[PDB]
Amino acid sequence: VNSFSGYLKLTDNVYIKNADIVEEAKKVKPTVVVNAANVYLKHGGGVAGALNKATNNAMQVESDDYIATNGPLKVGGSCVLSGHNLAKHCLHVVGPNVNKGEDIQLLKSAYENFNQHEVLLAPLLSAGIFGADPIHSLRVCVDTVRTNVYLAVFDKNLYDKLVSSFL
Ligand SMILES: Cc1ccccc1C[C@H](CO)Nc1ncnc2[nH]ccc12
Repeated sequence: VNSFSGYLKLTDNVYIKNADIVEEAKKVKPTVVVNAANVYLKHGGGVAGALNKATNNAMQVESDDYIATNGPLKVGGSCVLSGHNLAKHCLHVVGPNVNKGEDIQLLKSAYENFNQHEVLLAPLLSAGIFGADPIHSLRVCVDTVRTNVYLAVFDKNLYDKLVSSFL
C-alpha cells in the first residue's frame, strides 16, 4: 500500500491520472520523481522547467555541478540526483527528442531506467515538447516498465484520449 490516490489502473503495475506532476510530487513526497531531462540537464521547459522552478532553481544548481563533473548523459540514459523539496530522489531520464531528430527506438531504453526503482511518479517520456506521440509513449511504458509506475499527465485533453485509446 502507498499514498498515491485517484489513479486509474491500466495494468498490474502501471497507473495513470490527469495531474500536474509538480503538485502531485509536493503532496505524495514519493521516493522517486522522474524528470523528463535532456542530456545537458538544462531544465528549461516542459516537465523539467516546472520541477526545477518548484525547487527554486536548486535542481539546476545541482545539475550543473553533475554535468561539470561527469559530462552529458546519453539519450536513453539517466542519473539519480536529489529530489529536493519534491521527493527523496529525482531520476533524470532522457527520452529521445523527436524535434532534434533522435531515434524513437531509444524510448524503450529510456523507460528501462525505471526498472531500477520499485515505485516511481513519472511523466510520459518523449511526450509534450519532446515531440513523440503520447499514445506510443504510454504503450512502450506498459510494455517495458515492470516496477510500479504512477503516471501524471498534466494536459486534460491528452489524459482522456490516452485512457479511451488504451488497449
Ligand atoms: C512529457 C512532457 C515534457 C515536456 C513538456 C510537456 C510534456 C507532456 C506532459 C503531459 O501533459 N506534461 C506534463 N506532465 C506532467 N506534469 C507536468 N507538469 C508540467 C508539465 C507537465
